[PDB]
Amino acid sequence: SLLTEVETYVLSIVPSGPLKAEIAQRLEDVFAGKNTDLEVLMEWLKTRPILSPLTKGILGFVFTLTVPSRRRFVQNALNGNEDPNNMDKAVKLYSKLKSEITFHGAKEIALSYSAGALASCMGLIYNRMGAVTTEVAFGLVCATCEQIADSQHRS
Amino acid sequence: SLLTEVETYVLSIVPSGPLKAEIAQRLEDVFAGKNTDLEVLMEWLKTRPILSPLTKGILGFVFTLTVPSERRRFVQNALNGNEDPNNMDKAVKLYSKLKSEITFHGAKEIALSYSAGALASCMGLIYNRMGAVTTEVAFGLVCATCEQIADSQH
Repeated sequence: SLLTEVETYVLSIVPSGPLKAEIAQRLEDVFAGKNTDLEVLMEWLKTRPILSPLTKGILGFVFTLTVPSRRRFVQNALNGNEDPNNMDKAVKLYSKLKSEITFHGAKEIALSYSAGALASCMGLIYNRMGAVTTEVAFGLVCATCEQIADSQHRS
Repeated sequence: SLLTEVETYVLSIVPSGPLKAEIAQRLEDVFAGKNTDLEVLMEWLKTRPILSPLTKGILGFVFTLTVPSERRRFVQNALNGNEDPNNMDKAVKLYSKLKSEITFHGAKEIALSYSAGALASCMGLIYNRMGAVTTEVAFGLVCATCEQIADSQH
């Protein structure tokens, strides 16, 4: 059910703790439409401990996307590197997602790319949020999160 | 000097005014460090008739590079425009190269080898990523752009 799928790919990369609680709550809040001030949330997010800049960006992005009403700290994190090759393949991924309509198609083709590219793709979409349907944008964030979580593992 | 080089290329893509003169007057004004608040200017630029949106956005870009008060949806909409794939591809590539340029004439000569839609696309990237390129190089870009746009007009 849409919310529950981004709610569990996003919540995934967030390190276990109390922060995990508040974020979930703000997630299902805005997903309902309860408390929709984006700058209220952005302010809270920017100040948060534990969360890497990237994680903050993915979260910013999602929030920006789920609200009905742009921050540098988000933008900087997704773009990071600005590695010419991640970028080149961000642009290639992006063009494919323009033709996409569903969360699942977007998600599937996104996982055929690198973590660097997906971060980059998001940094392109952040400033072009309308350029892709909402399901497809989420499918990007979820794919991004998923691979972040296919690295985080032991031995 | 660069500030007047930029000027002539900008006025190049604006029809005879004399809103044109209101514009030439405002570019000169900021370039001499006059009393200039970016918002008031952008607001005044947004509103303007006659000026096609792309023109507003090149202007806006140019002001952003030259006025203090430290984004604008209409400037961004003008430059990114369509948010079109084969233009972004060429613009991203141009973008990384512009990071490496240090001069005005270096940027200008590179950029003029790419197409105008890509050049507008790249100004979009740089407007979004404001400090990633140097002002001299950014100026080499807008002039590159204005030269392509204007030598298409005939």
